[PDB]
Order: sequence, then structure tokens, then C-alpha cells
Amino acid sequence: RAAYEADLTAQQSPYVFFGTPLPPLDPDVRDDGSYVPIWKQEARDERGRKRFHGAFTGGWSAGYFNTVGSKEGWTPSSFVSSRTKRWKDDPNKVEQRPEDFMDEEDLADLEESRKLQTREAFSGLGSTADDAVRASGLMGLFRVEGETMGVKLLKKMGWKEGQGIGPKVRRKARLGLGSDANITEETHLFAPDNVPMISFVRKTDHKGLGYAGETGLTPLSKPRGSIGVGILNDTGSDDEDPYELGPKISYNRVIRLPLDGFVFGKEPDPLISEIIAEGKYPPPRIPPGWVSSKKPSTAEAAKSSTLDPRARAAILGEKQLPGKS
Amino acid sequence: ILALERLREAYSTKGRLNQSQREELALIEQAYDSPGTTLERIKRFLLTQ
Amino acid sequence: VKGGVWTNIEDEILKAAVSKYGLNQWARVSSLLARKTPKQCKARW
Amino acid sequence: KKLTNAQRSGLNQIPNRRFTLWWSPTINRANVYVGFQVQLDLTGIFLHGKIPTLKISLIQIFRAHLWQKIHESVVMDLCQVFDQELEALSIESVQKETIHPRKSYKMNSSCADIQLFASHKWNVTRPSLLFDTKDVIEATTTNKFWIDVQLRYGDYDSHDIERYVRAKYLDYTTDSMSLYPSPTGLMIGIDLAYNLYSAYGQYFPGLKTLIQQAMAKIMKANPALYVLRERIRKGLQLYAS
Amino acid sequence: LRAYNPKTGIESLTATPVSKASAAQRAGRAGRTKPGKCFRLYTEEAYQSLPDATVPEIQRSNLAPIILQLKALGIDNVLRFDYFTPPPAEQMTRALELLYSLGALDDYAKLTRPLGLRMAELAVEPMMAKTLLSAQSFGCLSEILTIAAMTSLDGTLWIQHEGDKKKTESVKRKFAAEEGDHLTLLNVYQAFVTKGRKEAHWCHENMLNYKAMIRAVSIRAQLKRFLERFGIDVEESLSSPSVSQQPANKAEKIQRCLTIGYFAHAAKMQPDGTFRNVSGTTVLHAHPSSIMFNRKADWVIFHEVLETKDKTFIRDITRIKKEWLLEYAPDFYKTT
RNA sequence: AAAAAAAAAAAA
RNA sequence: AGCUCUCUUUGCCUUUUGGCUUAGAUCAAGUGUAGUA
Repeated sequence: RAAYEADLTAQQSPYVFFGTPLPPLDPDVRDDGSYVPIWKQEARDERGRKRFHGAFTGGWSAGYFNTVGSKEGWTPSSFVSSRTKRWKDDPNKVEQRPEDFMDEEDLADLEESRKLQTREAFSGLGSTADDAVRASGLMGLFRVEGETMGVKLLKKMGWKEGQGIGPKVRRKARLGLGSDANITEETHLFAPDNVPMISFVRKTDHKGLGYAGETGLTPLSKPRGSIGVGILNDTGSDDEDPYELGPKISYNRVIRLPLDGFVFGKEPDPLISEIIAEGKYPPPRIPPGWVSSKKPSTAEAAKSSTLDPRARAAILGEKQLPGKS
Repeated sequence: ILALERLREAYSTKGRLNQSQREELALIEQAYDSPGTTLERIKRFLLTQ
Repeated sequence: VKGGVWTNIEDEILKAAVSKYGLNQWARVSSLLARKTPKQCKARW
Repeated sequence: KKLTNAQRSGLNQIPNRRFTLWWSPTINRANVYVGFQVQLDLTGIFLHGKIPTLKISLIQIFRAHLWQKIHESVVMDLCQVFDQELEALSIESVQKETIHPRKSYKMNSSCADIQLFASHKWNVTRPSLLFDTKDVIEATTTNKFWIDVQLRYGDYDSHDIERYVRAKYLDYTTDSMSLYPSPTGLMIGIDLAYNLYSAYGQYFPGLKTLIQQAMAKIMKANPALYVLRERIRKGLQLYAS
Repeated sequence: LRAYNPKTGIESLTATPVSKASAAQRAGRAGRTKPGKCFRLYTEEAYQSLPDATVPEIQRSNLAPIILQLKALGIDNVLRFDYFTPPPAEQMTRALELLYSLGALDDYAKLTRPLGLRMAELAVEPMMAKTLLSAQSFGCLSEILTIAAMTSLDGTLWIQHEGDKKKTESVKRKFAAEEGDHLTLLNVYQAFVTKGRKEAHWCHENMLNYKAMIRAVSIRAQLKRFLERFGIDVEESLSSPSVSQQPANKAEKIQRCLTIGYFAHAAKMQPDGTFRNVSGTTVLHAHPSSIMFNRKADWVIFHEVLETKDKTFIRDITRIKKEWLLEYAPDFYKTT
């Protein structure tokens, strides 16, 4: 029946010259790659049969058919040494690693426990873990950001955090002495301030602008650990605590007629009003006597463009960043 | 709040709900989110049903 | 959604499943349908 | 997930297996009223009666010749200790003996699995425990030594490894089924279920303290005991912090 | 409006209230031919706290192509640059982190030996421009040059036929590849160019557009010219019938180069069907246009992430391996 | 005035 | 009147639902997008 699925895949997906074609959409041939929820999935082993094999993974057998041995058996490798051929200075030191004594299940669980995370110098997608550090008060005043290296490379070229970017601002100061303008105003070159970011509130509803909406009601309040009762006998978590009844009680310490539903604007929009208005700019005088002085490829130049940015910015009058000196 | 709290004591126990229990939990959460519409529905049911 | 207004297609599938299955088997009849519970099919009948 | 009845029953059965593995020294207790004692195959664990839950838990803990591998790892790490300490004890050549791949779980008799050759006659003392201090050196001299390793899985009513090594030395030297070559030697004993260790036998001077340091090092840093402890920790799901 | 989050690193297409100037233009677009009426659906006091102008576009975009272009012009002092409105002080830090991860920049915030110049002049998203540079050293170049033609493309290839549901799946399965969604685009390009003889009605039965994808053909030609100016010779083996190289190694070579490039956009699929980042914090879902909407995978890369009304989707799903991430991102990712 | 197998782990 | 042809009608059951119990017992479900070109 391999020829039937083979030429059915050839007929349904003829132009697959890259990757692997999908199995055909038919009731006869199942879809192995399709994701069928979890409440629809079945527990199968490496061989496809529906059984378990561990004692702590829900099987009625364990090991090599209820035996702690193996089909290949065990053979103790030998060890001989003397003053002449001493073991410590031999070149082929076969070391006694904790993996000769393990099994494929042990290695599988070892790599299962070994997770993946980004390095300290690079930030990842969706990383939101600094709020607990920052929203702590005096605890967060000592724990500063651990120098993600983009901030460090901006630091090297002349940036200090707490202020924005741009050309340097020539404002004198504020000393905390109110708004005194009697200062000499000799105007040191400061750094531009940081404009804040934007954070739009999530909008899934169709509720309009300025609408408060209906407010909700809150529910009426609400050697560590133990050996479990089973993942299927946990039912509704009938056990919380035997020694006292109920949840944790939190305590205080004290004791033309317009359209229907539309109102007429009391004032017109100014922004549409300057469209037909004369504006606030008088046109130029234009005295008689002025005369127009001017009487009435890119790809090839880009190919010949040998101007590297070291020499491209030289004619642009820009100061290059300091390098390795 | 009291009515919904005593309705939760049966089924707020997490796990192994049938379809009607899940519908009840969805209805209770919907009533928690929008109390006024639920109260208007209840009063209409008392008047009419 | 489990529930909703009843359509003519759902009504005719309900009648056909009642024909094939009877009145004491509502879970099968609801299993022909998609948006209706056994109790809702029984109430509609 | 959609589970069959046997899979569901095994999944329900897992916490009982964890509870039985946790309480196994008092469940697989030596002092029983009745019960046919049977040795679990390829290990040194004696089961009294038929407890399938305890048996399947101990099969999961000891998968793939782990008793034999613990024995091999202990004898090899003692071999590297003796290899790095030939000079201080005048050891001529050290090798470990291998004909039977059955010695680890043989509780009837035993063999010798480490040999030491002496360039000069050693004035060994009386057979004494590993932590004895009242050493009495006698006039008898020897020219060869053996080291024997005995694994043991104890229980609540029998985990005294001191009496175990002493009685097994007094039993395993006068017995003719044991094939110990040299008349003088030392037998160490390792209780896996309680992580205990001891020895009984003669001592040429400079062996007792070396065996003490090597035994502490191998109890804290055995790869095979590390695999055993990690399998036990996964079986219990008892983590540290 | 689209707003690239600087801390997380995802876009957010969210429903922002309109600005005063935008609403004024919307009102003034009515009375063009005859005097009309304006029907803004909010109160008059709601047209009093609205923003006067829209949010600056330089403040809610990924600055990494912009910093790339600025260093291409030679202005490397992006901190001291005469911006019209300055971007806020930590968005370009994320941009510089992204540019350092994508080769390009050194430890001294400078555009490097022409690696950085080769990502500088290409009109591609710098992620897979980095891929296309790190393609020639590892063999295949023309296949992901084709994928580069397909990626730099806004309006989708498939004509959205709502009347066909199983037929759209079948014609998407006519060129389907299990090893990701990029190979499907490569397959449809090879079907159009090699055997299709540049014919539009064939695309009309295949539920595909014509103008944007022949534009993508021109884009592939332009990028081939651009890498011709890079000094690397072009290995066009697609016209040759030399199929003696095994295609499984070629496919994993293409996706291996892709995860050499796309190591930053890495995710792992969870049992409940959703995806999750390497940090394991934000919930991601497959976009309902990619080939892996119902398919099961373990580790994936995606071309771009966008936040809809509530779900955060990821596009162009491609299967990868975890050890590929641990091998080709040694300074970005580390195991425990 | 002193008590300790089976279901149930499936027909070239 | 009988014999044959076709049709109708009557009779016809021509294979015309192997048992029992707690109606034997239970039984929702992935996802599903698209400011701007």
C-alpha cells in the first residue's frame, strides 16, 4: 500500500522540489503532522503502541522486561598497572564520567532539564522581568541594569543614561531657586532630555471615545510540599489544608434640524477654519525690479561609487567617532 | 456577589467539569464582568419567566 | 457556541436523527449536530 | 489526553510507587513474620514476600546493570587511588581481578577484586575495623594483600555495616568456597540504602588513613553513586533549594 | 497604528485614538464637490483632550534599518545628529543590540570591514540580509535569494478567495513543504519561472496574484545585481539539471542558513498549541496564512511578529533545531 | 490479662 | 367454454431487528489573521 500513498502524494503535490511534501488529505491516510488538541491526543511509545514502561511514568513493567539487565549483557572492562606502565601518565586516559553509568532515558531527562535562555549582554523577545526589581523602593535603588552591551557601546561614544539623544542643548541651568531669570545665563552645553515612549492601551472592544463602560465586581476574597494524590485523582483539589478550615482570611488592623442622536457643535473646528481663511502670513512684497536669474544614470554612478563612509562623510563635514586608540 | 460566590462553591474546584458546569462557570464569570446586564436579565426573568 | 437560535437545517437533522435513533438516545442526536447539547435537542423536540 | 484503562491505572498508581520507594527500608524490612526471601536478579536486594510496587520501583531505580556498574566504579576508583599512591606504601604493581561478571550480587561467597604486591615483608596488625585506634601489630609478616568490595542494600532492621563487614570477613576467610589468594587482606563494605561504609581486615602501616581519605572521596564523588542518587531523586521528586 | 516596543521587541498594531490634525483632515475630505456634513462619533468634549498631532513615526518604529542607513551615509554619531524630533533614548539601544547581533557592528559601535557595508546597502530587512551574506560561505545562495525576493513583499501572493476553503488548502498544498513556509514560496517561484513560462492565467487557476510577484522577480534580479557588486560570483545552478546533490541536505542547508540568520526570532511550540519565546514569557500564535497553522513542530523561526487586537501572531513559520541555536548564536544564547 | 494466583497490566 | 399473451386483484413472508444489567456505563473544545503600498 506504499505505492498508493506514494503516487497519491505525487498527484496531490506534484511540485515539491524543496522540503518534504505533506501526506494526502484522505480519510484512508492519517495526518501525522497535524496538531490534534490534547484532549484528543493518545499516549504512544516510540513503537507506536499505547503503553507505558516506567515505574514512575505509569507502566506495569520496568527495565528490560521486569529485569534490571540488558540484552547485550554486561562486561567488566579490565585495569592493570605497574611501576613501568603507570596508569596516571598514560596518554589514553579514559576518564570515569557520569555518563558511562547512565541510560538513554537518563540522558533524555538531562537534556530536558537543560533549558535555553539568552545571554546577559543581549535582551530577548518579550523579556519582562525588571518590574519586580524596580517596583521595590530602596531594594531597587541598588540593583541597577546589568549593562546590556548596546547601552555600553552607546556609553563609549558619548552617551549617559537618564537623558535623550540629539544635538546638545544650550540652556543655562535650573538650580532649584524657583524660576529666577537673574542668572548670568552663560549657557553651558547640556544634553537633550528623554522624551517618553508610548504605550497604547489594548483595544478589542468597539466602545467609543470617552466611554467609561461597565465596571466589574470582584470575587468575595480568597520540608515544603507533599507526595501527590495523582494527576487524575486531584479531581477538584479536595485537599487544601486539614489543620484549619477554609481559605486564608485576610484581616484589617482598624475595625437646520440635525440628525437623530447628534448635537450641533457650539464652536466650529479651527483647523478646518484656517483652510478658507486668509491665514496669519502676509505674502511677500515683491517690488518691481527683481528678475529670475535662471533663464528658461543613478545605477551607473552607484556602480562607480567608490566613496566608502570613511571618505563619504569627509566631504559632509561630520566628525567621526573615536576608534581604537 | 453572594449569589455567585455560593454558586462557585460547587464548581470552582478546578478540574473535571462536564458541559453544564463549564457553561455555569462561563455564565458566572460573565456576570462578574458585567453585573448590570446580569441584574437586568435576572429582574426580567422574575417579571416574565 | 453551545446554544443559539434554531435553524431549519438543524431542525431537519434533528428529525432525521430522531428517525434513525429514537427518543431515548439524545447524545447521538446531539452528536450529529454541532452547536446543541442533548438537553437542547430534547427541549427543541 | 485520551488514555486507555491500563495507562490510566498506572498513572493513578505512580504516587503509591513514590510512597513505597520512600518508605522502602521499613517496608522491605528484614524481620518479617513469614515470607519467602528471594534475591532480586542481578542485584543484591533481598525481597521478603511479593510487593509488586516496591519491586517495580527498585527495578526502575536500578536499570541497566547499575549494581554491577556501582561495584565496577568503586573498584576502579580505588584502583586509581592505589595507582596515585604506589610510592608512599611501597606498592609494586596494582591490578584488579576479573573473571566472573557476577561477583557484585553474590551473597553466598566472594572473590578478591583488588590485589597489591609487596616488595618487602609488611608487619600487618590484627584484623580490625576501619576506624579502630587500638591497633596491635603482631610478629606475622606478609608479602601480598587483597582488597575485596562488598555492596549491600540494607533495611531498617539491618543496616549496621560494621557488623556486616566483620561477620562477612570472619565468614568469608574460614570458608573454602571463597578463593582469596593471599592470607592477609581487607574487605570494605558499602551500604547503598543508607550510604554507609566500613571495612574489616589487617593493615600494613599507612593503609588505614589512605583508605579513610579514599573512601570519603568515593562516597562524595562516585559517578555511579551519582547516577543512583539522581535516579532516586527523580523517583521521589524530592528536590533541594 | 504600529508601535515597536523597545523592551520586549515586538510590534503592536493597536487602535489609537485619532489626532486633532488627522480628524481635521478626515472632516475636510468630505466637502470637496458639494457642501457636505461631518459625523464624528464622539462627544464635543472628547474632541478636547485628543492629541494635537500624531505620535512621531521615528518614535514608534524599529530604528535598526535607520541606524544602518545613517552609518551607510557615514554619520556614525547617531547620538549627535540633527533629528527633527529625537527618538527616545532606549529604542535605539535595542536597535544597536539588534545590529550587533546581526554581525554588522563591532564592539566599538562602528560599521565594520564590508560585512557591515554589505548589510548597509541592501534594501532588505537586515536579518535576512545577514542571512544572504552568511549564505555564500555555506553553499546555497540562489535559493534564499529567491526567498529574499518573496520576503520583501507586502501584499500576499495568494488571492484571498473566501468562496473556496478546501480548494485554497489544496492549492496551498500543491506546493507545500513540511520543512517550513519559506520553501513553499521558493517552490511557487520556481514553478512560475522555470516551468510556468511567466504565464498569468496559470497563476489565475493557482489562486495567486501576478503584479506583486513579477515585481518580486524584478526584486530578485535587482538583489542579484546588488550581490554582483558585492564581488561574490553568482552560482545559478537552478537552470542546470545537476540534481546529483541530495535534496534533504540542501533543504536543511537552506534552513540552517536561515537559523544562522534568524536566531533572534526563535520560538518553541507548547503543548496547548501556542508558541513561546526563548525567555518563556509571552504567548505567540501561528498566523493563519502560514503553512504551519495546524502542523506540529518543536522549534521554529518566524519572519516577523505582529500584535493584533489581542493575539500576537508570527508569520512565515520555519522548522529549526535547538542545537542550531546553540551552535550559531554562541554569544546570544547559552544553555543552563 | 495482649487480634501476617487470577481478573490485571491483549491472531505466517 | 377452454388454451396462451399482457395487465390488474386477492392470497403471499417468501432473508423479511440472537439475549441479559446501573436507558450496562460514559462522552464541550485548539487556533483562525490582515494601519500603511
